Amino acid sequence: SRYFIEFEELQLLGKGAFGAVIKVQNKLDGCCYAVKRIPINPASRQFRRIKGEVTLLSRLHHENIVRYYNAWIENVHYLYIQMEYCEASTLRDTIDQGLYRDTVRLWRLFREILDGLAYIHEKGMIHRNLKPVNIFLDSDDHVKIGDFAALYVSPEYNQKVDLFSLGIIFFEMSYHPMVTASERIFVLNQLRDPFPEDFHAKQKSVISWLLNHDPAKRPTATELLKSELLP
Ligand SMILES: Cn1c(Nc2ccc(C(F)(F)F)cc2)nc2cc(Oc3cc(NC(=O)C4CC4)ncn3)ccc21
Repeated sequence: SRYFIEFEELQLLGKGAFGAVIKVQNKLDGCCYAVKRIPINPASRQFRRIKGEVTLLSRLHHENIVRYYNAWIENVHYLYIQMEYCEASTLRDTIDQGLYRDTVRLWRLFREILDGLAYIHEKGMIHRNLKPVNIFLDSDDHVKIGDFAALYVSPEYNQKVDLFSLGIIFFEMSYHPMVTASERIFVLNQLRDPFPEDFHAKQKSVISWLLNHDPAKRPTATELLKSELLP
């Protein structure tokens, strides 16, 4: 319907149970967007659940959160969510391209993830799914948090599970690309406990704080910005 008429599909960005995310181009305004396509039944319990994401995103306005544009339902079957398309890399790709050498950049991008966490936490939300493929960089190199592997998830509920994820993400941002999985799995599992040898005093302090098993002993996003471990 509307989607096949008004847009041209460009690239599949992601595929799962959640449905699909497709990079599209609006034929009229000529811009690129990131559109989430979710299968749906009208007037259902699961419908009212997923529409919740739409009413959430339509009220987020932060420079470090993926902009919302529109949401609609087509033939019964499908819910489409139209969001800004961030042109540059995923944080994932940015990290693997040697982000770790670029410390002034690395601390800006961290502080930008934190500003995005604090905003959505102040609005009552929990992300639940923060990880490097769900963080985006725009054409000015600014962080934008989105959402469409067990190693980003808190052992344990509450908002501080996002700050555990962030601790894993920030370690990866601060360290060299781990090209093999078995290296990733080893180094990351040894941040969960009661750190690799080629490790950065202030980086280390921040991560240890965020990787506390007990969420009560982790900081809030606003706590950490106000902490003097950043500059
Ligand atoms: C509907 N929807 C959501 N939901 C959502 C939920 C919660 C929050 C929270 F922060 F508040 F929790 C934020 C957003 N996230 C989406 C991300 C989407 O994909 C992209 C892709 C790109 N670019 C690239 O992939 C190029 C190739 C590297 N840029 C922006 N968005 C598409 C739809 C999304």
